[PDB]
Amino acid sequence: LLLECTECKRRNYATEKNKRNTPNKLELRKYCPWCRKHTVHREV
Amino acid sequence: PLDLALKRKYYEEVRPELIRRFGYQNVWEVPRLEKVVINQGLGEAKEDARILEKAAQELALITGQKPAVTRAKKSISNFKLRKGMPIGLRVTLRRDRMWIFLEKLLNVALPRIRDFRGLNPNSFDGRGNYNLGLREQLIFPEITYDMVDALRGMDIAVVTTAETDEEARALLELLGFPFRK
Amino acid sequence: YRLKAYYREGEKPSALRRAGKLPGVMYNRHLNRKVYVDLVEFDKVFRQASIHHVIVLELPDGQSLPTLVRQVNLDKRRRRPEHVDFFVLSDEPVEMYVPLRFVGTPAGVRAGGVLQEIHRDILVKVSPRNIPEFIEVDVSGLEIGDSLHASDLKLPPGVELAVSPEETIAAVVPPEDVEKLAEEAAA
Amino acid sequence: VPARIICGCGNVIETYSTKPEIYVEVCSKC
Amino acid sequence: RMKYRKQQRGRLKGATKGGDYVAFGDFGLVALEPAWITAQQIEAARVAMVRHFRRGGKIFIRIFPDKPYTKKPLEVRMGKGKGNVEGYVAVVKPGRVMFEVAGVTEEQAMEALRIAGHKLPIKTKIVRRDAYDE
Amino acid sequence: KFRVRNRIKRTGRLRLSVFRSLKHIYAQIIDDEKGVTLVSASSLALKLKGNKTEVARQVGRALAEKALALGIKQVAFDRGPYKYHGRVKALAEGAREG
Amino acid sequence: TKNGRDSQAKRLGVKRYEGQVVRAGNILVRQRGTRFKPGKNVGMGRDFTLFALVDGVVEFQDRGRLGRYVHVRPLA
RNA sequence: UCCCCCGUGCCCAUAGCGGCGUGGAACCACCCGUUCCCAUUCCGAACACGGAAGUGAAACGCGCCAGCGCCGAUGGUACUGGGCGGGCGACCGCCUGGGAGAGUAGGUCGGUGCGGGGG
RNA sequence: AGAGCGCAAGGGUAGAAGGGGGCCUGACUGCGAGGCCUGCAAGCCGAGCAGGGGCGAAAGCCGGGCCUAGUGAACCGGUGGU
Repeated sequence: LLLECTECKRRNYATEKNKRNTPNKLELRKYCPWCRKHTVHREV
Repeated sequence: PLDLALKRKYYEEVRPELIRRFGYQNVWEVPRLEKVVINQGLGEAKEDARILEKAAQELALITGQKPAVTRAKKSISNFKLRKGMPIGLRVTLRRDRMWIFLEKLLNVALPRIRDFRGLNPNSFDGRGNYNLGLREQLIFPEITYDMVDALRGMDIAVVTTAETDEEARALLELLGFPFRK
Repeated sequence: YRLKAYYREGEKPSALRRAGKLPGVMYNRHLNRKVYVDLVEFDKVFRQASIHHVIVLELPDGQSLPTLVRQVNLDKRRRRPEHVDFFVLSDEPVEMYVPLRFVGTPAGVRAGGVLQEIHRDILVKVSPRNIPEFIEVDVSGLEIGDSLHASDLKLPPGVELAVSPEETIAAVVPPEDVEKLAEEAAA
Repeated sequence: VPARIICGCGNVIETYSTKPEIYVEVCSKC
Repeated sequence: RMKYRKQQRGRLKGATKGGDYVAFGDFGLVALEPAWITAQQIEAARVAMVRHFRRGGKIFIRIFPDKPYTKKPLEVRMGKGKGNVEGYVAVVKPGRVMFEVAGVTEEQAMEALRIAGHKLPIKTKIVRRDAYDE
Repeated sequence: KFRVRNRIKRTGRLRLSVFRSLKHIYAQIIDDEKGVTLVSASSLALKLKGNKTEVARQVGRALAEKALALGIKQVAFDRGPYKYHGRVKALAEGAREG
Repeated sequence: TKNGRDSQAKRLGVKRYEGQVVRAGNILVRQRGTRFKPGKNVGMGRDFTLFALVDGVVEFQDRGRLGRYVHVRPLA
């Protein structure tokens, strides 16, 4: 699948890849947004 | 528990009799029991892990030790196995773990086996090791009757500081090991 | 078998051949030297003797040496030797090949077969004193399909072998014929 | 706890494992 | 046989390793010319020799044809030969032993091999055993 | 099992070959690139008591006094077969007390 | 006649022979697996590309069982 | 300067496999134990901790040993930069200069740097 | 080391790149020394710096997977933000 994670409390993004079927229902991994430094992200 | 009736059988009865049949030079040559490694190769209860728990914990009653599991390697499609679902209940005991279990064995386990003429003395593989299998495992002291829902059997394992099995045949027996001769 | 030995040095390899003088070498633990022996003389000496009988080598020094033909390199394309080796002996135990003789006819050939001799010589570890010209092998009771291994030979005094005592000396084989040809090119 | 093996043929053995109420039936002494 | 499929032509370079020493039997037969001996060629010899001395001696085929001789079906250029018409061949280079005989006196193993050579393309040369071993 | 003794070598300089016996505890500041050890503070090759870790603590500061007296700093620790823990970590203790 | 294919040759091998001045961090050897390795001032990356970590001369050492390494000795 | 042991580098089998043998004063190993740190898919086997008593058997250190592996000439050749002559071709031969593998002779159960203990 | 290392092959590899477990997500942002390859375009390798982190006692290691296929100039359009 084609995926791009978004930032909480904001709207940052990054390149990524989903897999759907296989163990990939939830997706909340950490990153390094621009506005400030370091927060959590999502799926869709 | 560094004291039990079969621990000193070796110490004060079997050790000096082992120097008589061979005569060594160093005290650390006399063949020494020191490594029993029981195993349960039940591919039978492969599908459900439900019976697996009842077999291991039940195994803990006789072994008296925390039991672990061995995973399989290849892929026996012919009896339906792939990665590592297969199960073998392994539990290695040393020190006085074995000395308390082997006491329930030669004095309480073997005799109460259905028609037991004697052990099979062909089971010496060459090195100072020895092996044997069984069916009904309820031939054990703690295991009762209204607790067994299947007669799943096992096969044990014994190590010794013995090079030649002719030394093994003299060590095990002296500790109270009943063979068929 | 004696043979006049000659000393070679810088002389080009091939040019010696254009003299009928086959180049060669003698050597051992205590020696190394280039040589060259006449081909005709060599030939007559070698044929009869080969790598079993010992061949003495007379140098322009009045020297007699107890050499053995460790190896001999031949020129593929019209069997003819290019180079010879000579192993100088002393009187310490040494390995070499010894000839073979098979007396009488087996219960094979006498009935109808063919003697398939695998070796004509066996490897032995022996001193220059003892150099048996042949090792008897009573191949009388060798039925078709049987064979005599290295573990049963007429080993003379103080002559221990050098190859595996399980290695086979020879075998009695089935005679191939026309009666087979109907079944051979058939199925 | 030092178990208690009470089989039909005397031979009351004392060893080490759970519940010292091991009613054995014809052990090694028979 | 196993190997795998069709192989390349190659070149009959010199005589280098193509050459031997009689290893089995009394007499011997060896090649003077380089060439591509076929299967049915060797067969043509195998038979003849045995048809000479029925209930005679044992024959040894020292060479062996493991080179896929290729060919094309009467047309032109698409793809490489399905070949295998003649079958599989042996690279035979001058000095190479090809047929060993035994259990047969001179006049036997002499008129046996010679015949073979006449079912054979190249030129041949029967051999005794001299003494040249190794 | 000398995988650990491997990587450290490519790192930097001034190693610390910590080797602990059964009651003893050696240690070596060995400058690779030639095979030459400088200070090698011993334990039961020295004169110390017999309490392993207790003796292991002291076998660290004994290096510090011979470390700055030859001018060393690089802490480049080598952990051979032994896993970072006791008689092998109280090896760092005093050797990192200062 | 499915047989007319091949792979764009990747042009591998060594690229800086022993005794040769190499600038700060240029390439030395592009290899398949581990025919070579790092060495004094010689890092490498994903494809197994040996290069320099400094300037200096390239040199080839041979350590039998241990394999073959290629390092640089600098001058400063 | 010299000998033993310990740690650790260097060449990468001429170091290795196997055999016999010798060491417990020092040193190393085993070992006593699992209270502590700490550990096992289960087990103090490995990892780990506290320590005397016992030993050299194992592990190891050191020799002797050639049966295996390994190493392996000289000579000759094959092949061959380069030059040139013969034949229909498959090919062949000479000059110049280079020159393997294979095998033979035979070699080996090795060498040394720094640091530390010890007479 | 004839296994394994997702899949063809190859080189490679146990002195780990293979197998299990713990904690984690550097399948980072901002640049890029110097080269590999190369007609162009393109592909490729990467020391190191800054910020902010991750596993580790530390040394350190991390800009996805042992590596080499798993792909598409540009134009024209889709959604988000500054």
